[PDB]
Amino acid sequence: MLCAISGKVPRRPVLSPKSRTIFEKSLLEQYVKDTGNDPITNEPLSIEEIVEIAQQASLTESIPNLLTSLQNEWDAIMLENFKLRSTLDSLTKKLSTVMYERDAAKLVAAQLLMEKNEDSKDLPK
Amino acid sequence: MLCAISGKVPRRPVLSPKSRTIFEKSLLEQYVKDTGNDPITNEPLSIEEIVESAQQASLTESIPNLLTSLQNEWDAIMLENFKLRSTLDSLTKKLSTVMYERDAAKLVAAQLLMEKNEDSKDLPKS
Amino acid sequence: ESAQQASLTESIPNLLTSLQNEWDAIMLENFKLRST
Amino acid sequence: LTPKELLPHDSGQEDNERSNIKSGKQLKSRIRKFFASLPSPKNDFEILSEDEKEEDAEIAEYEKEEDNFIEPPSQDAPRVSLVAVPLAYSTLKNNPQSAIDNKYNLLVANAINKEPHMESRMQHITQGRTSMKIQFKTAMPPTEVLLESIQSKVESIEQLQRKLQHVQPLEQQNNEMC
Amino acid sequence: ALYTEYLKQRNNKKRRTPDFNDDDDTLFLEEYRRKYPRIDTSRYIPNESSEVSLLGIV
Repeated sequence: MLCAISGKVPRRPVLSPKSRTIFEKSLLEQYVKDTGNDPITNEPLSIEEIVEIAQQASLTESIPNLLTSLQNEWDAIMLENFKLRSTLDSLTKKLSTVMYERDAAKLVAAQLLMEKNEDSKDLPK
Repeated sequence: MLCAISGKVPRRPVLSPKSRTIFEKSLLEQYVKDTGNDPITNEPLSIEEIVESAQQASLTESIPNLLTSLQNEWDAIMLENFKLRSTLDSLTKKLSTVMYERDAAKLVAAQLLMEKNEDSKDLPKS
Repeated sequence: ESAQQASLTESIPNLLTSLQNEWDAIMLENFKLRST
Repeated sequence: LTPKELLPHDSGQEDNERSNIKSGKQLKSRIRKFFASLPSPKNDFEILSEDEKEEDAEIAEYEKEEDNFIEPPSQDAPRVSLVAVPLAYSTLKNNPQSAIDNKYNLLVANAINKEPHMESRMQHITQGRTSMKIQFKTAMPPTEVLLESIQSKVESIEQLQRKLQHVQPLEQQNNEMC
Repeated sequence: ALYTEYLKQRNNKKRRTPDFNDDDDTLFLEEYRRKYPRIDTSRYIPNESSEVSLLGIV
């Protein structure tokens, strides 16, 4: 029901043979023209590999309002795209702060075991 | 703009109705008088089959080309989301393993600060 | 069973200014054509 | 025993081996992939782990080099860090499910803080004012370099479009007279 | 009706209108301006790569 590139209900769906995934003909072709690969599994796939695989028409309501409806949806999609990008840069940033403290803690463990090794020599004497 | 047989600019274009392709009239007529065929697909084609109203037209410029333009705007923006969604499943998968090895190591740091202080507490009393 | 249209250098306008002029020119012409 | 251009190849291989030990044991996060110096934030975060947060803040200020750099007597680490990584790995289906459930809770917490926002408003418009400075000056340069070239050929295009509207108007009155 | 009245339906020019130090709905407006500038620079970058050549062939 959903193309796993844009999430639209596909109007001319194509399936990849290297990985089980029904894509859209337009979006998969733009990816293959960039790099000859499958977007999910990164396997070598070509345009001739694709096998070209429910349609229900929207009936919105009972025309100048439909202009401002389109204006609002492109306005919302631009913000629903922007908010998902700043979330990606900050979760990678907060992952970076965890990577420094992971490597700093395993250096603090080196001096703490030395204090335990110095203590084990003193307990034996 | 070009003739598919020769490669020149045709001065009298005729389009065939078996394989749609803009051929020059004097070139394709000799091709048909040779054998009754269409040079691209080798299907049968006669001279009367080759062909050179009221609604006035205007040049293709930036309604229809505007609607196909906004398809290109959004189908490219849809690929921009995939660059984000695939990078999010890599950083969060690495964050799950980093926070797990942080949660598994901090229990050892809590025990080493116990053991190295208990061994200092044991040795100094003796 | 290719055409090239050079998009303008000042291509907001495709949402606002270009799209209103297309549905103005569709509306005024056909009404003038019914008057014709 | 007669070496010739071998001690130079051996000194280059010993120097290539020493650079491989210094590059690997410099820092784990700095060498892999990708901050401002702030001693006031390290003083404010003292009141957390409350011992390890100050150990990691001093490690971040040392690797980055209102900023003073003190101790690069920290990172000969390469044999002690290998024993520390192997000892911690021994202390660490069920663990894979507990990491996936905690990742979904952190993803729901990341989606809730973003939804509440959409102080902080003044920084986004200033980043836009930096963008409106950078992109529109880049736009006005790309437009005027285009308009010096395109508006000449727009007039080549639009005046030839005007020839079509007169060739069509002469065609209809001739077809009417035909 | 629009041609008989001769009046056109108004488009949204709010993105030109936005101003600093304003409320949460206008914070959505300024971030909309950032996404439009990144798209406008991307659209200008394609035209520069194409060159006049693309205007020449049409």
